Amino acid sequence: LHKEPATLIKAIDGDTVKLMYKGQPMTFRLLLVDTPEFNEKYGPEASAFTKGMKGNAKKIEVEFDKGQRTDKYGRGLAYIYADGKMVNEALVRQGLAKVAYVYKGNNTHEQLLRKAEAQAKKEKLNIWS
Ligand SMILES: Cc1cn([C@H]2C[C@H](OP(=O)(O)O)[C@@H](COP(=O)(O)O)O2)c(=O)[nH]c1=O
Ligand SMILES: [Ca+2]
Repeated sequence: LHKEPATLIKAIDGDTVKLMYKGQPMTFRLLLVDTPEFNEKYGPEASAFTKGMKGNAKKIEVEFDKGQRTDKYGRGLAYIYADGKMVNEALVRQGLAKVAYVYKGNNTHEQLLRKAEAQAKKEKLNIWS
């Protein structure tokens, strides 16, 4: 896999971000993760965590996996990095998302994320509390 530049337009919630990608606006849904909806426990927390990338980071990059690049809603499907840190991984590590939506073909970072989830679970963090 390879990382490509993009520009943050708006972080929407915990696992959805709108980016300018090759000059066109696209809503990206983060691969392999599920944050609570905003109306559920830890939804607001995950939303603020991801939103914080606007203030807390400088360089945003997208990395597609080897399978489908768009979902049936027209959203991009990718791993998103902020100053080199994977947002997907960070959300799972903090117990703000669960590993989810795992499809063969788009699961390159599955084991990486499951490691993060196991730590967050052991610590009884947030979702796991
Ligand atoms: C992360 C991911 C989500 N999705 C789709 C399936 C879910 O739609 P359905 O329930 O209609 O199948 C939806 C979950 O998105 P949200 O978690 O953003 O609501 O996104 C994919 O199709 N592939 C993916 O890799
Ligand atoms: Ca969600």
